[PDB]
Amino acid sequence: RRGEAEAVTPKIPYDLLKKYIAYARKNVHPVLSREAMEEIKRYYVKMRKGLRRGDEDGVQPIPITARQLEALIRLSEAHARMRLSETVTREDARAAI
Amino acid sequence: MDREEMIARFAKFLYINRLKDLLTVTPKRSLAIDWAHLNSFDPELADELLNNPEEAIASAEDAIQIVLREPPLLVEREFKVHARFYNLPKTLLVKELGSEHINKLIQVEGIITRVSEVKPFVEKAVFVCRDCGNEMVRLQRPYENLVKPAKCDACGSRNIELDVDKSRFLNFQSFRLQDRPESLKGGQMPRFVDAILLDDLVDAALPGDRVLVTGVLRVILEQREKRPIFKKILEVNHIEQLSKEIEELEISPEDEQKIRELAKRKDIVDAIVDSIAPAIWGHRIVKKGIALALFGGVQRTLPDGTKLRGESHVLLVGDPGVAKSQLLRYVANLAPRAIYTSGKSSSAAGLTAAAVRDEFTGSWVLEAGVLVLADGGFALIDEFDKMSDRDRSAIHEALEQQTISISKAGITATLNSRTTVIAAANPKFGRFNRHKSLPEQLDLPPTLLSRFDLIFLLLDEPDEKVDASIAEHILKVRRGEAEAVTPKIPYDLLKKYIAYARKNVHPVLSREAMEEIKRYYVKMRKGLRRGDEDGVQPIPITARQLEALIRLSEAHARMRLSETVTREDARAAIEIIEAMMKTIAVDEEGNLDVSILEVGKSSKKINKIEKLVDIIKSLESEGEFGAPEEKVIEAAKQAGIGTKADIEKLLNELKSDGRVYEPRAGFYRVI
Repeated sequence: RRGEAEAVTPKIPYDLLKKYIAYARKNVHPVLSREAMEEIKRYYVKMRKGLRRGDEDGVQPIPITARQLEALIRLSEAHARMRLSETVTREDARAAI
Repeated sequence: MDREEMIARFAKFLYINRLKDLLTVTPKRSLAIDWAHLNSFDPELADELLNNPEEAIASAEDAIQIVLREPPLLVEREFKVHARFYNLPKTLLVKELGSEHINKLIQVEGIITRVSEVKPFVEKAVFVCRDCGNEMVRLQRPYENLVKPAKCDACGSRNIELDVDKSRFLNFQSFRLQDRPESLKGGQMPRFVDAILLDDLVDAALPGDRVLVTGVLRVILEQREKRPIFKKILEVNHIEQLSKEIEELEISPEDEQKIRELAKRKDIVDAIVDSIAPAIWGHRIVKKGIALALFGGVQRTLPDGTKLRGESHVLLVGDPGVAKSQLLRYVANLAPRAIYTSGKSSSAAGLTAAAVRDEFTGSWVLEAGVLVLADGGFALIDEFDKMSDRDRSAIHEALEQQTISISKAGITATLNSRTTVIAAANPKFGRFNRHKSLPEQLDLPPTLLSRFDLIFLLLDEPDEKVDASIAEHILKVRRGEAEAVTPKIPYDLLKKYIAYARKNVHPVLSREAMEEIKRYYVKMRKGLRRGDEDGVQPIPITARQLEALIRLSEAHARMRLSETVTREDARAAIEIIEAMMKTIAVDEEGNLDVSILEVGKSSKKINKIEKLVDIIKSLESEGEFGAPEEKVIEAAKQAGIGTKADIEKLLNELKSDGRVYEPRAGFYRVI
């Protein structure tokens, strides 16, 4: 309310980030790598070894399913789109975990 | 224009033996003039017939009457014979039909969905009046309304009435033509055109039958603002059936050598299973049964009065939350004449046929459902448990007798339902339970479940085992790489492969395959152990399942383009049946056909003697309301029926059907 620049002015301008969104979706596209898919294998099997049977009661829904995996690899390419590095990595997929 | 010139050109054109054979028969009142003979005589006469269709048809009306009164050919009784055009140069479709073809002669292919009954109709309506001898002539259309003079033309006596003596009366029948499902790609909706049938065109075909019509696209109700010419009318001139090869697929002789090359190719059975839906990983037993349902067996005909079916209906029960429809969507892209619908098909007829009310005419109109339009093909239905009450009654006749018999006021039909049904029904609960039977977790009736040949339990992985680990690696390749989602046989080539086998290949069982099926049947029937007395006895295998084993054996020989069924096709069909009979239709260790009655035989032996000890305590009357519920459960635990749980769960299904009701808390009596 008082108008300090440290609490109001961001790091990059709003017009620069608005051009950063439309430009990143056109040219660069994240593709899957070998080291990034291995990190998703350790997270998926850990969430449903016994925690699958513990969560459901026979008719209760599963915490993580094949449709839930589509929500993870979409966020894996989402974290790499902010970097625009065109490849996903193990630390990039870990940010999606 | 040139209406008088078209009379002299049609008189010179009027082939002669067809007109000479027309006068010998009395009910036939129409000559079928081909368009190729019209183009050879005068192409400008055929060009004028298209732009002005009404005056050129009427020019064909009177010119055939001069030929009927010719000095070579003279008949004293000269009835107005209609002219019929056989094959127009352009064959239109319903989806490509537009407003340019109004008042234009067109040839539209399609399939009948709606039908109406025979009803009279006045063509030339003359009107007489009382207290005056004046008359007036008025012509009317079946789509147009009956016109009425408000007053008389002579004096205006306000006594205008229709006289039926001098009026010309014709027959009327309105049907609806929709797009064919084999010519409609997925993602498109079929359009509808409401047509009419006049005096000779009445009762030309049935609903669910594909016809090729040639007619003048008339129009009606051109209100200025009240209504924007919403109604269109195809005044059908000549009708025929387009099932003449045109309906068949476009199988090329270059591709026919590629089809026979797949038969010589090793592991073609393994190649077809991998080609059918390679995007979804796993379910190879389900993929084999779907491939065995995509092909069929030979429909053998018996002189006793029935016909052996060759359709292998497969219902995919599965689980809610697993894919369950990508197998339905890829097969509907692959199977010929496939109509991918849901359980709620958003129609008044549904999956079966029904008689509905028409908005164009107040008469009753019979609508053909999904199981009628897909005749000779496939009807892939999703959410099969949520199905209508009228559809639940006619689903038994449509899957055994392949007919849908619906009776209405003046409407009676026996429309054929020879459709291989690949259905999918979600369970009513949250997930499938292995400790309960299959029809106890399904909304379908028990008699409907026995109609299907193969049932597959598409259950997810119960733990994070090695099956779930390699299911992850294929999905990363599918989404991120898209390199192992291509099939060994492409979709257009495999679609030509299935239709070539179902049309040409008709295998026959051999003596080695007959010995393998007979040995497996007597081995399973001898496996029953007589462990129960004074009750209903379990049966290991029903002879209805023996007919399903023959249909799966002939589909395996049709899968690799073989004209004979060896014992390898028999042993493959037994292993699919034995894998099917172990997941579903299984009492505790006895593989019992529980599908025929929705309950086990041990469950019937439990429930019958539970009501028996409920009856003998009701006459003894230990409680005030006969037999107490507390007294009947401790004697059941004494007799060995079970604990306090399973008898309590046995009595709620007793009052739901009316076997053993409960008067109050702690009391239970039988009816």
